[PDB]
Amino acid sequence: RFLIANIFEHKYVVNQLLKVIEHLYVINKDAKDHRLQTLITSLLRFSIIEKLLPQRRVEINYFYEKVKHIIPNLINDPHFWVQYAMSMIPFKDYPSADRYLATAYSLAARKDNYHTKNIDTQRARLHLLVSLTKTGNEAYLEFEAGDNLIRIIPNDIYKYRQVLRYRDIYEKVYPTFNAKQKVFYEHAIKRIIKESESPELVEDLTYKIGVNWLDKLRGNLKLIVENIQENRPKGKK
Amino acid sequence: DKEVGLINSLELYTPGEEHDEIRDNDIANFMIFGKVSDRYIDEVTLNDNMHDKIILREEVSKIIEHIETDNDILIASDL
Repeated sequence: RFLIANIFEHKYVVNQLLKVIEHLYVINKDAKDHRLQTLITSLLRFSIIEKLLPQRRVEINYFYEKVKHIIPNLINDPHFWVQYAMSMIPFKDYPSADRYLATAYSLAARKDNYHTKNIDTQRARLHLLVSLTKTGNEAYLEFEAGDNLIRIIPNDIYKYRQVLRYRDIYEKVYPTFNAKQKVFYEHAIKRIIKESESPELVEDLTYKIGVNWLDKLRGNLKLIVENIQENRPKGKK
Repeated sequence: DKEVGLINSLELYTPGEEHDEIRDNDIANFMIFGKVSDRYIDEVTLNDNMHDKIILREEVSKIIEHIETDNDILIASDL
């Protein structure tokens, strides 16, 4: 990691990455080897690119706007647009990521039997972010738009990532809401807690790896519920 | 067809966005071993009363006045 971040300059990293991805796309149309396809579809993901180019906005933007010309098929692929949208989330360019996710939704709509759970997860993450940035009725509207999407999202590994943002929501934007919205996310977090204790997670090995931290998150949600009940007025307890 | 592209042999300098505290460690490192982060340099240029952390040279003001009037600049010195 130190070699990549400090000896290989970023202005060499992006150019060499484009060269190797064009080469790997060119040679794969004859061999059709699965490892080449996995390498190409893994070089796209923003986790790898952010591991290669640490906090470089210009290089990442140039790479993602050039790669769609490198191969003419990513514009028809929703997954590229999901990766583009998640590229700009830490860079607080929310409306442009919204347009990218809308284009991904439109591309997914024309594909038969194509699941949109990852795209819905990113859309709910955008909802949570814009609810963090907003206060009042608009924050409640975005929170509900996140809640319904996370309700239709099945209990998978990526669903539990979004649980941590409700803690920050209760820490920061909780007093801005009225009583009705308070009861709203009160029953929402009760439903989330009930879904967390379902035995479907226990039989999964992914939860088995990290039992301690999901248990700590569940305890944090229970403490949030207890604090909500403690802060309730004496006429409603 | 217009396209900005990337700049490959030149880097764009960008100023500071945060205030970094300066200790005696950073001062000693800069003055003896010559190690200084650019955030230190951006910090010691906001305040001109900050005389305990860098020597302020009046050649910089002359060079700024010369560069504002569409002139080139060539600097030479010893070791």
